[PDB]
Amino acid sequence: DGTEKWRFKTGKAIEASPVIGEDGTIYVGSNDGHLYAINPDGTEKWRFKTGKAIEASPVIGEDGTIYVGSNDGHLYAINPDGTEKWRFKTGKAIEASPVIGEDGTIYVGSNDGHLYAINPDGTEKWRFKTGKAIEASPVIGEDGTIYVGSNDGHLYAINPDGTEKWRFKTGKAIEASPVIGEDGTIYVGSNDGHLYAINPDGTEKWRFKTGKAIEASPVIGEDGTIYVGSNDGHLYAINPDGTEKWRFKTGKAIEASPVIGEDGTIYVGSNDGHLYAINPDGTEKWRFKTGKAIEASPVIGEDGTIYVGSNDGHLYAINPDGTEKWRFKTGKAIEASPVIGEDGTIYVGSNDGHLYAIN
Repeated sequence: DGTEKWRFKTGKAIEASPVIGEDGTIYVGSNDGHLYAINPDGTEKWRFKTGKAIEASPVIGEDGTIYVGSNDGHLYAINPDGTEKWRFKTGKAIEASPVIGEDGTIYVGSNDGHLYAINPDGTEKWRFKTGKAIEASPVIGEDGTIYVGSNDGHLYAINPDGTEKWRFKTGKAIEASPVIGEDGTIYVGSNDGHLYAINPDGTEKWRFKTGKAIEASPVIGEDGTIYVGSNDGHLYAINPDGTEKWRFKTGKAIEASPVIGEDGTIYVGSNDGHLYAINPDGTEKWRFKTGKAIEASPVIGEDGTIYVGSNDGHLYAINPDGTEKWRFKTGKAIEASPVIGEDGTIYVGSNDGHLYAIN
């Protein structure tokens, strides 16, 4: 209903979305360097200290282990009771969340340029060198291939044994994770402005040009359309053959991935401050104005409500017809997408340092 259930103070901005465990514990990292475990009633279950800001969401393993990277260069494995299971050193900040494979191997990139594969027990299975920082999470395909983009401009396909399957060159840094279609095509945007479709064997299927960097991952619709925002301000809908189905203009860069509602409507925030709802045919269904850039993807609740945070400090709940359900004020920009619990509580961190639980 938009009323505050509780808030929880950390010392510094919360940059990434919280994550909810099976028992309802809410886990969130802070720029104060700690991983917090918060009980559903808003009291601290425990905290865990790292040396520098935690930039990305924690990830929970099937056994309840919570993994989190830090700007201090380590990947931490934390037991459900908040004690350290192990910590794994890389040379530089770990910017993105790790991902866990079917055999338990934990993969994560570092600003030291390497993709690390870490065994469940914390020993190194292998590392794979790229030239420059790895800014986004790796993605595991159906045969266990690990795909990761690098600031060296290449998308790498790594075999489970750590050997290179292939690498695909783009001209500029790849900032977001790739996305694999049902037929195995790998889609990835680049700061060179193009969306690339890469065949399973590493050859280019096609490329689609936008004017400016593509900051966020593409999203594939049920009929195979590939949607991607660009810093040129447009949302593009690309057919599986690489031709443009349509483009939709916003005034400013689109920094986050779009999301598709149950009826096919495509929702995207823009740095022009609006949340746009776009019909499958490319026409505007409506737009909703916030005061400042919307930096993260909208989230759709079970009843169709669209939630979005803004740099104006508010969390907005928007009805499917584009009218405001409510808004909720925090003191500073909300950088990451909110997360909805099973009872409908909406959780979101703010640059004011607090994690908010909103009814």
